[PDB]
Amino acid sequence: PSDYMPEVADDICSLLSSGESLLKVCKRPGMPDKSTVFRWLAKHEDFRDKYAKATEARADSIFEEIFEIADNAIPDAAEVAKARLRVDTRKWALARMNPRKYGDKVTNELVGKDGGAIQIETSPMSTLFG
Amino acid sequence: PSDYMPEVADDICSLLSSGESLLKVCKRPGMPDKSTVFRWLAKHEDFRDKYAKATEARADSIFEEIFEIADNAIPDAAEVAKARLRVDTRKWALARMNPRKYGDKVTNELVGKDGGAIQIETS
Amino acid sequence: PSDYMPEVADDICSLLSSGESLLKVCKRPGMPDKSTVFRWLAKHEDFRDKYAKATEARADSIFEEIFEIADNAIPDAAEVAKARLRVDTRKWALARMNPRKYGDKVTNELVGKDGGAIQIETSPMSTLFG
Amino acid sequence: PSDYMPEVADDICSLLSSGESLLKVCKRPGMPDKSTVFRWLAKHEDFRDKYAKATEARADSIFEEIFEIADNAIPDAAEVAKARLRVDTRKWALARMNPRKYGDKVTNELVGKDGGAIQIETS
Amino acid sequence: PSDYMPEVADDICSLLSSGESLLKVCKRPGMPDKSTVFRWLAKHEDFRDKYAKATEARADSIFEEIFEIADNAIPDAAEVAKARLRVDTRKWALARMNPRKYGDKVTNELVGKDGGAIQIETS
Amino acid sequence: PSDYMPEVADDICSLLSSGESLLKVCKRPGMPDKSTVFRWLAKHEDFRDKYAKATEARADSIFEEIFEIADNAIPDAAEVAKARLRVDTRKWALARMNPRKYGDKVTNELVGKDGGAIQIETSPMSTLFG
Amino acid sequence: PSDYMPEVADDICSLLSSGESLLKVCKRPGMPDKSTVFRWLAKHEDFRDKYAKATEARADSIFEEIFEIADNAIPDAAEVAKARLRVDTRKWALARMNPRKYGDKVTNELVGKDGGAIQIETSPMSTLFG
Amino acid sequence: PSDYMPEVADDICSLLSSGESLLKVCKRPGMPDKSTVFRWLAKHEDFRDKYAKATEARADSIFEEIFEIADNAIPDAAEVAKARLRVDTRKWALARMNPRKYGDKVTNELVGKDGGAIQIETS
Repeated sequence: PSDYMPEVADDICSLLSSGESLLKVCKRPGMPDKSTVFRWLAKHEDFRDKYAKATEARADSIFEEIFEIADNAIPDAAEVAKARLRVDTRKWALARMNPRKYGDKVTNELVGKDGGAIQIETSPMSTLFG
Repeated sequence: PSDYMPEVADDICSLLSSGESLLKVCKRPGMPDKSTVFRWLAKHEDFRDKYAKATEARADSIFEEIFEIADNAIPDAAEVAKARLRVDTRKWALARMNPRKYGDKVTNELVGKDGGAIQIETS
Repeated sequence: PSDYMPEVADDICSLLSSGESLLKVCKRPGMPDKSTVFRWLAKHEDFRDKYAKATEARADSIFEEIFEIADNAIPDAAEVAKARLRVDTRKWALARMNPRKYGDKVTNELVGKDGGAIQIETSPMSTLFG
Repeated sequence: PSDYMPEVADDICSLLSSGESLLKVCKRPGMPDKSTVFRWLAKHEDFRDKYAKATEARADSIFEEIFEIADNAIPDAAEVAKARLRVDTRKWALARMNPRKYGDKVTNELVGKDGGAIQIETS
Repeated sequence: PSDYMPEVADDICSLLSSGESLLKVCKRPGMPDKSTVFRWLAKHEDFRDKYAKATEARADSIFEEIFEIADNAIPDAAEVAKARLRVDTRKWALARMNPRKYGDKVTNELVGKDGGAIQIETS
Repeated sequence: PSDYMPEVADDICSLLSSGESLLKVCKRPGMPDKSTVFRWLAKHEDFRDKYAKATEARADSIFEEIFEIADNAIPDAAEVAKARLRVDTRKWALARMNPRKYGDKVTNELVGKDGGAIQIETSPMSTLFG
Repeated sequence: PSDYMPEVADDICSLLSSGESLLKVCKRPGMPDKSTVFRWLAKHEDFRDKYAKATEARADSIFEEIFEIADNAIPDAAEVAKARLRVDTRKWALARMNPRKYGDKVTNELVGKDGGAIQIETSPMSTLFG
Repeated sequence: PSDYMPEVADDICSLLSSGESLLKVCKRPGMPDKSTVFRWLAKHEDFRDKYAKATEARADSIFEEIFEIADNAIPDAAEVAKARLRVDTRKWALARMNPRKYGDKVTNELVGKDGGAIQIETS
């Protein structure tokens, strides 16, 4: 399939929403190849918007998936290393798929010199940086 | 079972709050599947909330679980590596389940050049 | 035990204070299971407050414990890896139990361009971000 | 082929936007070599642009590729290490190809001493 | 021995200030156990202080200890891994025992877009 | 060659631009040694300026090179470790060669206490830090 | 030796200045033990001041030492791991000995939303945080 | 040779600027030892300067050296580990020899809650 086909695009969105990766989806019977999918995305805002929703759902599905990949790893050196790579890749991807939900979380307690107030001295510009 | 139904959603929340994973909960007869639970959440704001609170409850259980996974790890190379992966995955997840509680904690002492005041020039 | 029992809750607080993990405590003769303990916490502020104090004490006990886990590790590859995992888990947990005491500590010396003053240029909003 | 030529540059961009690496593109008959493509970019601002957009398109393809590299890794120690290197190199590159999209994501809750207000003294 | 007693607390502090760990100190006859020492600290502010200063003193001893652990490590794989764990645990602990002295040290050169001034818009 | 030779310097710039490292370039027939090259750089602004342009081009060439080093690694423990070291060294170097393009990229969502506004309390100086 | 002995303290400062660790110094013929040295430091400002200068010199000596430890490592798995531990320990220590010189160095290019200006909205306090 | 002497100090600087390490320089006949060179630096501000510039020059040589250490590493496990240590030690050192040039480089896009403006309340 090369021409944009909304029915097919909708199926792609459903499968992605469940956590399946695009390349895996594109290997299913009668699916377009990845390049085609990206071309459809480029030219059809309806698909782009639905794909965005699917990406968010995909992230939530994968968030559950990572526990399973770790917990069920075969206790063999190489298989555990592979499970780790699969989990690490998903962790990294999740933060990009939904930064607000899955990005890193830090609380910074900001203090100044010797645990007192933060000391700031303001001065006139001393060079032309404007 | 795909039609949104309170009570069932109230049941899921209770199951989660008691430490049970969403995966396992949805494997129970009569339970909506994973994708259905999400769809619900998305189209229902009252569920999004009650589920978020169960999520924090669940995180409190997982926090205690990591101690057990580490301490009871089988002292064989691959099993220790697996235990480490299980713990690392949980640590990462906890921060996302309750960021205020389980996020990273840093105290930054902010000083200026040579330990003097922070020097700022403004235009 | 399912109904809230203050005597039992007090014992839990004492054991936790000494550094024992909740799951370990809950395996002792006649203790409630972890789920039960969390339910008690949810519904009884007296217990929640005492549990909070115990958590702080638990953290101080574990802070001493980590040196022992490292120092006494059996010099065998897998046992050292296990000791490391046990220590790493405690280090991570301690920062969450008492962030002010056990969180990371950084001193940031803040300087500007070429080691001079920090250069700031303020402008009127150029878009509606209010 | 060293003289700057649009259309050819438009072709390169299309090839990139479809997932193909610059290396491979330049290995095609009639294609300028790597160094020539750059020289072009430098001395032509309209090309710098159209190529940057193809670069973002390419990054979107690579993003999906990392899932496959990880999931289909051969379960042998060296092959898993190689897969990890291929994935790590792509993750690092993606952040540079489209920083807004693939850069690191952090939420910093900024508080002051003991969780109170941030205390500042100014001269 | 559970009742708070100065002099004994003054003794503990001295023992700590000389490099001895709290664990070892409490293993001495007549010494309160670990939990008792804490309880004291909590309900006595004058002890919390004198103990904090001994803690900084102890950290200064541990700082020198890490050099020895590393340099004298037995050149066998597991023993080196153990030495590394002992050193890493001490490095982490030192930062918490005296944050001003043993915390991480970073100098951040703060600049704006393209190395120009930091651009701020305010409402 | 010890005396500054613009023809030779130009060749150095071309080779570097293509991604070759300076030490490798300096091992080619009739090239100056690295020390000589650095001396030329110190004393000739024409060369320094051209070398700066070459460094930027060198970085773009290496950015393509790293995929190849990873993808073509021999699946043998030591060779993969070597490929990793070669890639890691290039990644680190690229950020120094062109910081704006190849430095780390982070988006920081800045919030305050409990996810509300960032709370700032300003006070008069309480010590002489001016 | 238990009583403070300036001659001995001066020697300690010289040896430390050259890069030797305190515990190693204290194992030399006729040197005080580490505990004694720390007690002397606590009670004698003259020694404390000279020790501070020695610490700075010690750091500069170690900074040269780390290249040698790495470069001369025996190419055996365990010996290389030991060399790494020795170097890593020194790197960490150097930043504490002289934070200004040996601390981490970062240049942060600060930009705002979409690479434009940093957008700040100021509001009246909405809670009593003063 | 312990008495401060210009010309000799000018020679050291030249030796350093040409890539030679201080260790090696001081191993040359007639050269002051390591400790003497420092003492000089401390009690002479004009030397501190000329030496700092040689240090930056030296760093530029080491920068190129890391490429060679990595690329020419012997493909045996321990030798690759050693090469990695040699490279890592140099990377760390470079940042301290010339922080402006070889320090870490980060671009931080600073935004507020939900990607809106950064919200600040002041007292």
